[PDB]
Amino acid sequence: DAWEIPRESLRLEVKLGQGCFGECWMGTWNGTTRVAIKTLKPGTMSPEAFLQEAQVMKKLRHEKLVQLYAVVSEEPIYIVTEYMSKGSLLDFLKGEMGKYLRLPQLVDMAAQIASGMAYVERMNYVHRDLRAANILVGENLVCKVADFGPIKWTAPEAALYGRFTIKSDVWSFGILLTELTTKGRVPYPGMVNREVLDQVERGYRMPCPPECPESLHDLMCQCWRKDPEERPTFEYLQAFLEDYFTSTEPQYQPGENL
Ligand SMILES: *C(c1c(C#Cc2cc(NC(=O)c3cccc(C(F)(F)F)c3)ccc2C)c2cncnc2n1CCOC)[C@@H](C#N)C(=O)NC
Repeated sequence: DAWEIPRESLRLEVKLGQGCFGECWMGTWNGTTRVAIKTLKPGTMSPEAFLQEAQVMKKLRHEKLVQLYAVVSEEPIYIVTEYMSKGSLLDFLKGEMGKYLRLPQLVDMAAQIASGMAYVERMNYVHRDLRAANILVGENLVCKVADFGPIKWTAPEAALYGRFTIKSDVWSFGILLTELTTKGRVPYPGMVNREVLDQVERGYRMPCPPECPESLHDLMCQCWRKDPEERPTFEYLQAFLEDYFTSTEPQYQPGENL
C-alpha cells in the first residue's frame, strides 16, 4: 500500500478523546507537518473491519472532507488525517468560541458542510452519521465532514429498516440545521429515543427555533419529509444556503441570538 508509513515518523504529542473504539491524538508527522491520529484498542475490535474506514477515506478527496494523509496496517493501528485547529463543531458551538456566532456565520458553515456532502452525493457514497459531532472546524471557520464511530439524528427508514441512502443523510443534515441554530443543544428537548420514533412517524417535527427565519424551518421540513425521494439534494442545498441572504432572506437583520 502506497499510503503506508514507517512508525518512526509520528510523535503522538497530546491526547484528545478515549473510548471503547480506541483513542485519538494531536501530533506531529514527519517533523514538519502537524496531524491528527486515530488509534485502535487491539482487544475491543478487529483490524480488517476497522481498516475498511480508511479504505473509504482513500477514495474521497474534497476540500470539505477531512484528508487522510497516512495509514499503519499493524497494531497499534494509526489512521492519520490532517489536523483541524478548533475541534468538533459541537464543541465549537457550545463553547465560548461560539457565544457570538450569528446566523451569517452559521449559514456559511452549513453551506460548506453541504458542498462537501454534495460531493459525497456526487460520488454515490453515504455517510450514515451526519451530525455536528462529526463536523470539524479549522481556521477562518472552515468546516469539514468526519466520521468516528444514535436515533435523533437519523431518518426513520434508516433507524428502522436500515435503508441508509444519501436521503437519510439529507434528513440528518436537516437535524444538523437545528444544532447550528441552537448553539449546539440536543434536538427533541425532554424527549427520549423511543418517544422520538413515535412522534416522528406520527408526523411530529421540530418548530422553527427562536428568532430563526422560517425560510430555514421550511428547509429543515424539506430535509424531513417522510417520502425520501422528495427530500432535496446536497446540490440544491449547497446553492440554497450559499445564496441564502441574497435570494431567500435579504430582509434579515440580527438580534439577541441570531
Ligand atoms: C479525534 C479527532 C480527530 C480525528 C480524526 C479522524 C477521523 C477519521 N474519520 C473520517 O474523517 C472519515 C471516516 C470515514 C468516512 C469519512 C467521510 F466519508 F465522511 F469522508 C470520514 C479517521 C481518522 C481520524 C484520525 C481530529 C482532527 N483534527 C482535530 N481534532 C480532532 N479530534 C478530536 C475530536 O474533538 C474532541 C476523533 C477521531 N477520529 C475522535 O476520536 N473523537 C472522539
